[PDB]
Amino acid sequence: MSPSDFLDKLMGRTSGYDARIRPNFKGPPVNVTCNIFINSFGSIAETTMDYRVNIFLRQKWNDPRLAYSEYPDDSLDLDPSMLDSIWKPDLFFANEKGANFHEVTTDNKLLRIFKNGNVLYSIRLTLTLSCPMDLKNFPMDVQTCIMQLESFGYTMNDLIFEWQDEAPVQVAEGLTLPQFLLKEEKDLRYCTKHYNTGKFTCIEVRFHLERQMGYYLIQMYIPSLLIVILSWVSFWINMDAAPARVALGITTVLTMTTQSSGSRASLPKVSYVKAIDIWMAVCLLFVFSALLEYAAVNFVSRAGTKVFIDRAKKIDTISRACFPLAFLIFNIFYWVIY
Amino acid sequence: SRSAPMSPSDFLDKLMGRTSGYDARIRPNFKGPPVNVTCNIFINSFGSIAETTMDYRVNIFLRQKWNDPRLAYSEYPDDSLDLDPSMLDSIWKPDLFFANEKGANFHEVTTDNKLLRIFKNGNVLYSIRLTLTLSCPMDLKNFPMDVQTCIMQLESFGYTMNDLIFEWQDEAPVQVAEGLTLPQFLLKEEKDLRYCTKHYNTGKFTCIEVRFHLERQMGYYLIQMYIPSLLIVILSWVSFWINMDAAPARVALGITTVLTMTTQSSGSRASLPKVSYVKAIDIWMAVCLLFVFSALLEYAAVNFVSRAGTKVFIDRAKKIDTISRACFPLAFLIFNIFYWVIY
Amino acid sequence: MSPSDFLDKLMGRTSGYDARIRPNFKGPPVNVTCNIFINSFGSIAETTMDYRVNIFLRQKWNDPRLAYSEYPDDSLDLDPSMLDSIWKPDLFFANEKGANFHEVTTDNKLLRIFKNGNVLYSIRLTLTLSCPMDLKNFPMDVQTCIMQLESFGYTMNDLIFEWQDEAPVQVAEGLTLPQFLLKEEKDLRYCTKHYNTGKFTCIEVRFHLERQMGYYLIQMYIPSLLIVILSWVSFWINMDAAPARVALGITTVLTMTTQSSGSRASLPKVSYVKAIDIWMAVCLLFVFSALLEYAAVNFVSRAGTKVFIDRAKKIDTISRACFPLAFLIFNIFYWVIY
Amino acid sequence: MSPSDFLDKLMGRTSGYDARIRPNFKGPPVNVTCNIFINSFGSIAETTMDYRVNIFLRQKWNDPRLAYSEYPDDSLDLDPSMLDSIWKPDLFFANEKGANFHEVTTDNKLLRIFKNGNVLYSIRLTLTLSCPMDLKNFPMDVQTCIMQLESFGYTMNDLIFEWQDEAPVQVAEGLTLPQFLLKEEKDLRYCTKHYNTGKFTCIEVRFHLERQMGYYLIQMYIPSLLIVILSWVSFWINMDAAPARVALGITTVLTMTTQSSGSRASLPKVSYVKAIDIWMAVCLLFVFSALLEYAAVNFVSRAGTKVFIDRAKKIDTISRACFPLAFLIFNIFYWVIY
Amino acid sequence: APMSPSDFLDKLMGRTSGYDARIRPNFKGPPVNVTCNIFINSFGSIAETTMDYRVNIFLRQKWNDPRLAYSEYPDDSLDLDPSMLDSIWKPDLFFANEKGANFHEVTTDNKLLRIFKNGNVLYSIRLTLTLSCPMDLKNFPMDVQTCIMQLESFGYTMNDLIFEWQDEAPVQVAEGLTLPQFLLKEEKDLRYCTKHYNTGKFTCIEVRFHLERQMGYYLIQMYIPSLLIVILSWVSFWINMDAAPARVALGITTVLTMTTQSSGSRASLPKVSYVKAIDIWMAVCLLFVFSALLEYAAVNFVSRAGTKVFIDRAKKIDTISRACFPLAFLIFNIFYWVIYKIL
Ligand SMILES: C[C@H]1[C@H]2C(=O)N(C)c3ccncc3[C@H]2CN1S(=O)(=O)c1ccc2c(c1)OCO2
Ligand SMILES: C[C@H]1[C@H]2C(=O)N(C)c3ccncc3[C@H]2CN1S(=O)(=O)c1ccc2c(c1)OCO2
Ligand SMILES: C[C@H]1[C@H]2C(=O)N(C)c3ccncc3[C@H]2CN1S(=O)(=O)c1ccc2c(c1)OCO2
Ligand SMILES: C[C@H]1[C@H]2C(=O)N(C)c3ccncc3[C@H]2CN1S(=O)(=O)c1ccc2c(c1)OCO2
Ligand SMILES: C[C@H]1[C@H]2C(=O)N(C)c3ccncc3[C@H]2CN1S(=O)(=O)c1ccc2c(c1)OCO2
Ligand SMILES: *[C@@H]1O[C@H](CO)[C@@H](O)[C@H](O)[C@H]1NC(C)=O
Ligand SMILES: [Zn+2]
Ligand SMILES: [Zn+2]
Ligand SMILES: [Zn+2]
Ligand SMILES: [Zn+2]
Ligand SMILES: [Zn+2]
Repeated sequence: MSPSDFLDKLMGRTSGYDARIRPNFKGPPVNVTCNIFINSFGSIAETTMDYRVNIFLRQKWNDPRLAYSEYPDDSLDLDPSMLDSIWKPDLFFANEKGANFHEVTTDNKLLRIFKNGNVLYSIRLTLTLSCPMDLKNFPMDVQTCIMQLESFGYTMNDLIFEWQDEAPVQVAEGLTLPQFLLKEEKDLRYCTKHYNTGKFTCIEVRFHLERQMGYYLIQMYIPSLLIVILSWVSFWINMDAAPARVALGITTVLTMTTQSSGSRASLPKVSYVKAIDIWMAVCLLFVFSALLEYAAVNFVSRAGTKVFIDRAKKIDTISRACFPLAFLIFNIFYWVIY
Repeated sequence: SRSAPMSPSDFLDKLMGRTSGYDARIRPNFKGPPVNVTCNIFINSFGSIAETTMDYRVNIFLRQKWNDPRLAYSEYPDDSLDLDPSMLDSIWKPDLFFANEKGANFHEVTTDNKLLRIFKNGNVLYSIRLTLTLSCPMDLKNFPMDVQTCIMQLESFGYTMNDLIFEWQDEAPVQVAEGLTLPQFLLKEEKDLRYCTKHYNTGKFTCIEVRFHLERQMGYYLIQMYIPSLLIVILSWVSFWINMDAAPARVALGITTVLTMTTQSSGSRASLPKVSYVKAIDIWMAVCLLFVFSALLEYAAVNFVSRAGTKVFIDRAKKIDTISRACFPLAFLIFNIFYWVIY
Repeated sequence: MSPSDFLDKLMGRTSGYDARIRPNFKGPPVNVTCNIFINSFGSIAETTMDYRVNIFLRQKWNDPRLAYSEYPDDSLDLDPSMLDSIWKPDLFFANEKGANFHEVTTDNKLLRIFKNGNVLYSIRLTLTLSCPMDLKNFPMDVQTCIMQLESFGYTMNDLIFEWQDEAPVQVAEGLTLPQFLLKEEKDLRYCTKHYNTGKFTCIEVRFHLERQMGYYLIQMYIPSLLIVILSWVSFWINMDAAPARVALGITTVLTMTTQSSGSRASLPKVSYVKAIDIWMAVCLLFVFSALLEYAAVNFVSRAGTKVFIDRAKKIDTISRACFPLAFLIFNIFYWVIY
Repeated sequence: MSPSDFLDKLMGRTSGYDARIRPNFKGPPVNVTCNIFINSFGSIAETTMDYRVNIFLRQKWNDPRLAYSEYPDDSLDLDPSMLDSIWKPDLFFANEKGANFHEVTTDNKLLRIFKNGNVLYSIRLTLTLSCPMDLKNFPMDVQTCIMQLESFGYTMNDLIFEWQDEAPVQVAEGLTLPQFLLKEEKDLRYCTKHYNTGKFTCIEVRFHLERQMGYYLIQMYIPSLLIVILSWVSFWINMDAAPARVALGITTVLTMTTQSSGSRASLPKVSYVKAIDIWMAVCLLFVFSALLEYAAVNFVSRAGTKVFIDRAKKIDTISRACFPLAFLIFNIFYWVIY
Repeated sequence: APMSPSDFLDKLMGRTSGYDARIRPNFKGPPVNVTCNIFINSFGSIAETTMDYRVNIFLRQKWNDPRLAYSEYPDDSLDLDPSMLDSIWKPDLFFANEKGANFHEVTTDNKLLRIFKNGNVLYSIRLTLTLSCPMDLKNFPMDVQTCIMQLESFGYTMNDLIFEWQDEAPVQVAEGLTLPQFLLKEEKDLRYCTKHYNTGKFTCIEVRFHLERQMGYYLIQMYIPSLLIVILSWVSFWINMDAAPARVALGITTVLTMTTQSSGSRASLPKVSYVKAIDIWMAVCLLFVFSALLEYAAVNFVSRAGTKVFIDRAKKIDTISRACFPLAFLIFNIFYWVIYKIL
């Protein structure tokens, strides 16, 4: 039988096929088995609280109307134009903020039918998905970004989604993220929705994204240690040199306030304390105390008498050992906690 | 003799297709009273609240319900039928648009995110997923302790009040997805519903409205704005414990604190529209500018009265600092009592 | 007569209507009467020199072919799908940089026909329109933004536009702009174009936008007075304290240069002097002179002799009264001029 | 003859017209005569190295099939819907980075046919065109931005483009650019392309854009003179005041480094020396030398002896006349060169 | 007389032709061999942050369709109107690493269709593609990147459809095409990327461009203005030791400038969590400036008492540091530049 004629009798003019009617229409729900191949994964944005992904979305279901016997082939690879002629699930991504198909140089779609009327339908999609983030432990945080596959119009009695048993979520080889590590384990679960319009099938995959620490040492943690260590050189400087010790005390405090506000500059304006906020606040005290240390040294040494110049002397020889020690004690706590 | 039921293909053809004689260019009860459309929205997502562009984004399911006697059926016992959304093009449906929408789009991946359900008696349920960007004019007088009312107007474009009328559902008109959070605001449980009925030179058009109340969260602004400003004001005070002879130290300390406080002040408006009125944060930064600027003028006085090295004036200058060490922290504490209690 | 049949005889299959032919085709030009309702007005950008608007564009003309007698109704509200079946003007916005229709949840269009064949056609549009700006007096400037309604293909002998006599441009109640005031008076005029392709109808509406001064006091003028007043505290400071007076003189000059460049930072790079440039330049002199004042005080007082220390003393006691006075004299001039 | 019937017989059902076949199909190439009206000209971006333009693109050619005798009119203004029914050139802009048609409120298109079968076809387009820039002399530079009109599918034997003899490129009256001057002279030339697919017609127009100098005096050149003049006030300051002269020397150098990096901040990261880079580098030396001048004054005056204090004195009295003179000598050279 | 074009197209691929574009050439036979070549019209928007790059190309595909062979004209080939492309079968080539792509439709579809006597097809289409290009920034800004471009079939397995590059001149680049940040190396690697998914084995061919980053900007913007801050730190040693505020201020300002200089060098880059060549330089430049201040901490501390022995002991340090630091920094640059230019 010619392909042209075969398609016409299976789903075309002479077929009597109606794509407005689901498989097993009077019967039980259609079982759609999903699996995704992740071609690309990125644009993870804390500010807009979302992430971008390029996938092949594979759907599999049975349509008895599409079973065939005219060829011995186990399956037939059909031109995707025929996808408009057949029924197919109305899968949408519940947490999608934006999405598009791919049409260059032709519709990036795949349609394969099997002797027994099983269908394989792969489509390439780019999705931007919302990923609400808890930044409590930033930048030693770990985020769980999700992806929900849902039916828009079919209730649970007509259409049901399910993940493949074997290898539901595959990721392209050598796929890397510059800020995060994509953990091998993906959680799969049901998100089944109940609205006033009914109960709708929904299945979910959770990606775990562990943020890489390295950049923040280079950009945030090391250049702050360097400002705290700079505040300590004041104690080896002569007490008579007020402008020098004060200027050194001021500059370190103002650098540490811009350093502090600059650490939140690529983040959403969440109204809770983050792990980086703690560090910058504690680093603000250790620098701000260094100036108050000189306020004390300058004030007790007002009169030039030997008793007070040596009393003021005592403070610096203690502070030279106390602050580096106290800061070392703080880092022991801080890093071990996180 | 219980014969087989009518095929769906044939049934759709007789109800709204070729053989039906249905005309979607004609409303239900066309010569009669207006069509009553009952609306309800499910808020899937709520965000991108922008002070600068004075708007906000939302992803919703917009449910519309009305009666079309033409679509009543008796061929199946089912209370309702879930139809393929392709059939939405074949039937009449309201021309609802969002009056305050700055941008809007449908969702087509992986298919049109639409729902069509018809009932025995010809009632229709029509749900469509939409992303809308809606204008929300903001009063920033009390920023950042402000509370905004963002609205959403559902309106007919072509049907006057005698042909088409909108109305909110009595039970649960506006539902919000579970665990939906906004990082900057709290979305208040109470939503006001009201009529926005428009009169233009083209006629009187139905319009119904929902008002969301968004209370801004204070926390970030303590961390970013209020605490780092207290810290600059407290820094200005360490000048008074410093020896009066050290002019460059006290002056530098006085200058640096004033310039930090001007960049601090301009940086607080940097993510806001250029409104031409005084905000609550402008007050705080202006008062914080005085308490730091006065600290330098305090030393101008100490340096000036102590010109000659005589005991009488060095002690006179001494008097000022021992007063200022207690006065400014006290005066600033008195200001915060007022400021915070007012807002 | 049934509506279905009536539409079919007026503009459909059996009608013989041809939308490729204008009304009164062999006769005089079609008179299109325009009016706009401004739903929204904003995104006024100095940098890109344009502004955004959301309008209902109402067009009215007569089509004798669409006259009817089958119903007593003065007019009929038709489904907008019928707009494709009828002729209608080819109005475009000559100064539009971008524009779009509105399709959610259906085409935001209105079609109303009258017994005598008059048509009312309202369409919702979002337009971004170019508005060239003169920034000479910024930020005490006032801009005139325009909007040109023009025919693309019809010459003046076939199609003519005209504003409504009564209430051509309506604005939504309580519509506010945060940076400007939209003046009640709108100028209407003809922009009739002559190209090598012919003479084409064009009508224009000019909006007057007066910029609100308030922000610029808060952000620009007050924080500059504050830097000029800071430069003056140098004169009450002891002349022996060189580092203090110099540092105070320097910091005020550098703050005043960043203050000056920061005032143009949200503007296009026009190559002419603006009113804010004058103020920042004069404010730069009054601060820069304060440092040159100390250069003089430090230089004439080189030797510690009584004659020169008192000579240097003379300068500051003059400068303490002269600069505040001279600056007050400048503001009298400056503000009264603008 | 009725218009409806006339269009049917000329290009419609009964016409036998086939728009897949060019005019004079077995004969010589079709001569398309182009001319553009520039409605708008802007968004000239150094960073992305391109510019935006809104034009009416007029094309003229002869189609013997479209000649008519049924009306006395020299030409007929047809509804643009008829453009789909007729053959027309496949002109594209070879250097277009993005482009769009205009559809509000209808397709901004014009179709006019003449007795002898000549066609006039005007279409409104917005084009973003690439304009590679030489920034050697920035900001006293002059750029040549081009626009190439090319056929995509027709080789030179089937289709040839050519500019109008009279007035090929017209510009709207009072069209201004805030950063540049658009020079009256436009060069026209042939860009005829040879690819492995064949030899394709291409014609070009070159615009000359001379950058306006004014902004850069206000923003860049004057505020740098002001920092260089500030460095010179150090020489009138007492040599004993080390912190004052040093602070004044430092602040001027750091301001001059941010001033230098801030001058390239709106430019692409080209790897060659620009005219503004020279000026900022020379301005960096004259300020940096002023501090090295004090290093010398402070170092030779170590011991308080009269011989060295006067030796150090000598340097400043020379530097007070030398640097302003040397800088004046530099500007003579610099400005006269450019 | 010859056959009319209208009739000829109708018999070859139109109504009367019986052609079915849903069936590939040699459908029951071996795979279709598609020979690709690209002309690069433009190459740019290379972004480190988003880790991708833009390109405008003519994508030429060549294959044989026996159904399209003709004898009615002597012409070796026929240039057909691209509307006829919808009437014929053609490969489903897509760019595997494309992040975004579009066709060009102004003023008409930028497409080319040419058929030959023997049924060979030439099909050129203009495309703009944004392609992902993962970058290794270890040696930035003396780095060299390899950006790729993968041509792949979406639906045809290797037994039905195979891609292959042209032997002669597969990738042509427009004359005088320049990139402002990089040099595009003449040598392009071609290779096979043949993919195996759970849906099957799909043809894929690849071209690798080599982009060498130009050094010049970074001298002007990054390396020279940092040498200038390190040289500024050295003028402290020629300054009198008694002038504490001057030497300290000079020591501080240089350190803070060098921290903003350091953070500003990463400001146009993605937040990679590894050490780059510019990070090394800024860190070493931070030490040479930070040591200069610690040098004065030592000079100020050993000279506490005004005695001749210690003032001369402190004196010794500066006369060593005046020769040591410029020497030590020169020794560092010898190492640094030779490492990143002798490798
Ligand atoms: C056959 C369809 C649908 C329909 O159009 N009709 C006329 C009937 C008739 C009798 N009983 C049920 C129906 C519905 C349900 N079936 S369906 O299960 O194939 C179907 C088809 C399309 C759907 C849908 C359900 O929900 C979302 O869109
Ligand atoms: C039946 C329609 C509309 C129409 O087309 N015709 C021919 C008539 C005839 C007689 N009387 C009224 C009409 C109008 C009104 N009706 S309608 O109520 O169904 C209708 C239909 C569509 C509409 C509309 C009103 O306003 C918005 O767009
Ligand atoms: C009847 C139309 C137009 C046309 O298409 N034809 C065939 C003829 C035939 C005879 N005489 C004139 C015409 C022209 C002019 N008229 S029209 O005035 O209705 C018209 C119709 C469409 C137009 C237009 C003018 O300007 C551009 O778009
Ligand atoms: C007549 C067309 C084109 C064609 O379709 N056929 C069938 C033939 C037949 C015989 N000889 C030549 C052709 C070609 C050439 N002509 S054409 O010159 O009008 C033409 C038409 C369209 C074209 C084109 C050339 O190149 C670009 O796209
Ligand atoms: C002829 C097509 C396709 C088809 O539609 N039918 C009906 C049959 C019948 C018998 N054997 C195979 C087929 C398949 C395969 N062939 S095809 O090689 O021309 C083809 C055509 C289109 C394709 C495709 C393969 O891969 C996906 O897109
Ligand atoms: C769907 O199919 C899987 C096997 O493919 C089966 O295990 C599962 O139970 C099915 N679910 C339903 C509701 O039929
Ligand atoms: Zn897990
Ligand atoms: Zn309320
Ligand atoms: Zn006026
Ligand atoms: Zn020239
Ligand atoms: Zn190679």
